Amino acid sequence: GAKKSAIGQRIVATLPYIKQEVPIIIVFRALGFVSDRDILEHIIYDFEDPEMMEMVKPSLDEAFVIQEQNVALNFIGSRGAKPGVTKEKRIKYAKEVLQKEMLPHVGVSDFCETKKAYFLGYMVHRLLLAALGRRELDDRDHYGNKR
Amino acid sequence: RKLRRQMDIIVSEVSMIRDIREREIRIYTDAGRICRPLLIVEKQKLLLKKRHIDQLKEREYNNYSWQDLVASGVVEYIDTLEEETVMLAMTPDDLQEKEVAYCSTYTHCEIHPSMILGVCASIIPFPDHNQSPRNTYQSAMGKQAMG
Amino acid sequence: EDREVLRVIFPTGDSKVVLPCNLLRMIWNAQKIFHINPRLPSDLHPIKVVEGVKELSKKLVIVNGDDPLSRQAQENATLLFNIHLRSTLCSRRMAEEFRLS
Amino acid sequence: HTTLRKVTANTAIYYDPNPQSTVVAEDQEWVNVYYEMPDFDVARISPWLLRVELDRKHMTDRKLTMEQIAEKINAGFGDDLNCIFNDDNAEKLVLRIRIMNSDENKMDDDVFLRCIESNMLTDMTLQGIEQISKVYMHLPQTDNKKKIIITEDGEFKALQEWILETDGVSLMRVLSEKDVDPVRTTSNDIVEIFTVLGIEAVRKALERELYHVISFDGSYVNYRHLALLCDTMTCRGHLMAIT
Amino acid sequence: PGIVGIRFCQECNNMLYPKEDKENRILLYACRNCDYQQEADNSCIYVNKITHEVDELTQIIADVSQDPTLPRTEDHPCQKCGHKEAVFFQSHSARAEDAMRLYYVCTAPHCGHRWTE
Amino acid sequence: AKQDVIEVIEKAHNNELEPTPGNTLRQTFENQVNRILNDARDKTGSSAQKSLSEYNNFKSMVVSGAKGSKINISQVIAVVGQQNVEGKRIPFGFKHRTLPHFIKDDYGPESRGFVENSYLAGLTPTEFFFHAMGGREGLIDTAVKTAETGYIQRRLIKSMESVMVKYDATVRNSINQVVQLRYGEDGLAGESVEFQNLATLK
Amino acid sequence: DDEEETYRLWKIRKTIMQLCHDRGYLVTQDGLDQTLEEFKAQFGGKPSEGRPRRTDLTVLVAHNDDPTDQMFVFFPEEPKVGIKTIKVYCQRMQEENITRALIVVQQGMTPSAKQSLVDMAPKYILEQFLQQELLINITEHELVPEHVVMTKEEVTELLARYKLRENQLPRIQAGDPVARYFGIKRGQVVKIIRPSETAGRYITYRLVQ
Ligand SMILES: [Zn+2]
Ligand SMILES: [Zn+2]
Repeated sequence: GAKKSAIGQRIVATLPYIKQEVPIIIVFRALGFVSDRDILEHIIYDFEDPEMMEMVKPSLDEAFVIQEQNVALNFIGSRGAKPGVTKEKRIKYAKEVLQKEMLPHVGVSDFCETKKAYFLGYMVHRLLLAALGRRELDDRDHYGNKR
Repeated sequence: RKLRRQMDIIVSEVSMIRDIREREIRIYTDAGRICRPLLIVEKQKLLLKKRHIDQLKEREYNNYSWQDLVASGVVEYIDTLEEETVMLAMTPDDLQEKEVAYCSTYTHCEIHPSMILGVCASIIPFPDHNQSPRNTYQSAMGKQAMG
Repeated sequence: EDREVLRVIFPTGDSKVVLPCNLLRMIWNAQKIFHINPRLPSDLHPIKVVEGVKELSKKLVIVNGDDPLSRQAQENATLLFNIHLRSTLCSRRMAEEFRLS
Repeated sequence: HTTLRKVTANTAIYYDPNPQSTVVAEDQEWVNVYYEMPDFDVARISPWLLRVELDRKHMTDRKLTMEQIAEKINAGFGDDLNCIFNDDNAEKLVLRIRIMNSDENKMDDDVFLRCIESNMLTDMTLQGIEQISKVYMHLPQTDNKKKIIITEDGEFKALQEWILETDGVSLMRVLSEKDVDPVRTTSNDIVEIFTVLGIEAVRKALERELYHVISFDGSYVNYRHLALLCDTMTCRGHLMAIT
Repeated sequence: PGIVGIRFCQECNNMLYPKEDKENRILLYACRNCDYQQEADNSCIYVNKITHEVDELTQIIADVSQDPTLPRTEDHPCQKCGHKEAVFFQSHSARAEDAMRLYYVCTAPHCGHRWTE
Repeated sequence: AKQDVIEVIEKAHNNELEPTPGNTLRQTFENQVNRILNDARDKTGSSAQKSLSEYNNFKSMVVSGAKGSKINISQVIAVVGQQNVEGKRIPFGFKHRTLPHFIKDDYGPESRGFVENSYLAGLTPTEFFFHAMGGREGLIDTAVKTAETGYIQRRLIKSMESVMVKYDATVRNSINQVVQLRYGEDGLAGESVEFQNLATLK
Repeated sequence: DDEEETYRLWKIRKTIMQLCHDRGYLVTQDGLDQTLEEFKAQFGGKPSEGRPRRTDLTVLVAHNDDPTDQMFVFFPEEPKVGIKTIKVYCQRMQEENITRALIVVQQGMTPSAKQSLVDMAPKYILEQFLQQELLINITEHELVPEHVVMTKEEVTELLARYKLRENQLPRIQAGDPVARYFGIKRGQVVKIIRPSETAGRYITYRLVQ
């Protein structure tokens, strides 16, 4: 297509208790990082490597239209299990999603929005290494992955 | 590693993994991991000396047993995904100088190679002399034997 | 004419075919039952080898009919067998190799 | 099938205000050579430059000519695109590209110019036939693939000749091309034999495939039983799956 | 040519975007959320390496010299300090094209020199 | 053999190995090592089959085809040879090494699964494990293929079940529609035919 | 280039002259075998800016039994054809009194034209051939057995011998590349003569439905 060809590869997260996919940079702004320098500071630990930089760039242009935290939570809450009648019912709903059902092993309570920021940026960081090919795809049967 | 071999702060069950190329370090206290004991090798010598074996030989009425062997740092439990960072020696034979050095770094020695076999495959005499499906069939027919 | 048909039906010249009766065995069986001496000259007339296969090939009937559509459809069904059966029973091979009485 | 990405070393988009600027060191030589007598620039020259590199290895491997690529790019996209290239003398083989001159006479430019690249690298189709991934060349040692001719003595003489074997199939265009043998060319895929050569060719090409999987092991199943299965399938007039 | 890289605005710290000055014909970068503009020094924008001949000596970490599981030879001495131990390994990289080339990492503390033969 | 594999391995470290056309350098290396090791186990097999006396009982069961094949004698006396998983030499389950004992990036014959011991002298510990990995692929196939070959056997029957040779000798399915004018095109039952040479051809 | 497009116009013309010969239309032996240079002499090399314009390539061949029947092979110059273009051709067939004719399309027919061909069954029949489907004669492939279209006299005598109804034969659908080649219409029966490795020859009959 005309858009698919120009953009390149876009990254998306599929969250628990959300009907369909959500773009990634929307998920970082939902966690309280407004600027793209802070968002890309959690995902890419060294800015002198442009190869990663070019990988993320098309995922900023898809999230370019929502620049604000409370706009972003509303972007998520629209897709929840049921759409909230009132807006602030959705923002209250999406924030309860990021607090509890989002990566609960990091933390469940309040200021964990920072603790969830690095590690969630680390999923997005390690998904790049397998896209660039600097690491091996994990093995489904490797018996160290089993409990 | 030194605190686990003295069992001070860290139970022998906790596994710890230094992955160099990706720069991570991982410490898993989680339940369900599967780990088997190995002898430890410092420099080219086993940490199992003769004085340890003389005390175990007399184990009756010494109140001296496996736990007192593990607590001396001679044996170590190593689960799977920590076997990726280890060099094992089949027997103490591989530790001696062969004049052509395959590896000089062996960090753990296995107790005996034939402990890789389960309970029903441990009854077969000379299992290494048989075609491989024939140790699998005996595993099936060893459970059906009248006794 | 049959050697030109075979090279059309069998390119790559694979000569191994599957046919109803074994000719080389039965020619070989009729040497032993009748005690034929191959060192000796044969008594078998070279015409009665020819007139006997022609009269044989009419008595092998896959398709029964008098129609020009039935005739043409037998000559095709027995084609590769009559070709084989005229190779081994040839009037020369009977005089030289087999020496049938 | 050779896409332009097969022969491409690297790609960069540059911003040139005027061609004689040549922010690159080397291009300035032959850039001026073409602009000593510049043609079809009458409208204006778009500033946004697309400069691609072509590995001489893959270029000489497929016997590709810079003039040949220049034609296919200019022909594929038309006059909306201008293309300029080196002589083989250049140790670094370069192909310059710019937006339409008369376009100066939405989509922006740098965006629209990157949209051209990601369309070219995949879609150019310099050579060959799309859907043909690879083609292997070897001399067959099996008497089935060996051309076997009746000599003047009537003997069978098995000849060794080079045969090609493709990964992926489009049968109708492969047959049509020159020097390719119309008669003996065949594919293993049935449906593309059905749509091209008919239902009779499927009746035969199916019993040639079934006889290959059955007799590959060395096993032997009679020809009568192969021919009935291929008769039951194709006797309705079209391919009848067993489903 | 260069593999280029990002630039960030100095006010809202967003991604600057390249754009063309039509009057002066000078490449600019402009954040889209403010009026901040900056002149392009590099003059290259989007660069893509398809042949992607990649230098692994940049990715290799000097800490690799501490792994027991890697082989080492005293055949190849260190190029810098002339140390005999060198711990060598292959690409260890997916999408490496075809490379069995060994990369060498010098042992002994803090040298970390990394060469290829 | 294991010395000719070390040269092929050393040639590839220095890049001196040139790829065969149509083959990745990994594909040309995995071929040259299989060309050597197969000749090894093909030579030691035929060197073991020359040594068997006329009174040998293996040779008695093999020569008459009663049971066993010439390749079972090779593995008993001589060498068991390469062990394969999914048609490829043993893969890397750990990171860049096959078992904890081997060093990362060992492509040598021992690390990748070649067993140089015969069932009689007995397999060494690791060769026992790789030999177990190559045998699991045999057990799995036998469990999987039977359920596919039985679902195909049922489909071929239900589609053809009613086709029959009518008294016209025309083969006709259940509707009277004509599958063939004569059965098998020659009209002959398949049990009484034999192989023959034409002898006019060629 | 124009050497390829001159070579393509050499196959298409040659392969069609084999259709007309195999359907039983009178075709001179010289027109069947043309060396490219002899073809390049008659129709003159490069089509583009050249004497062959893709028109005047038209072929008029008369049937063997009836000199009146004939047929046309039309080459449209357009990449795609449309009802306004065919209506030009049909107006020409009306002009010269024939019925049957062929159309060789470069790329494809507009979906509105395909039905327009069917729109006239009795008066005029027209057949769509893609420019590729004629680039090779599929009759000469090894997989395709010799096909022979059968007269009505022979189909009656056939179905009486085996005592068959028409619908008990195998079928070959009218959309089959070897049905188009021989210009076969629903209800005709074709005779497949193919060599076999058991019988040595075998004759299959396909109905066309
Ligand atoms: Zn800004
Ligand atoms: Zn050093």
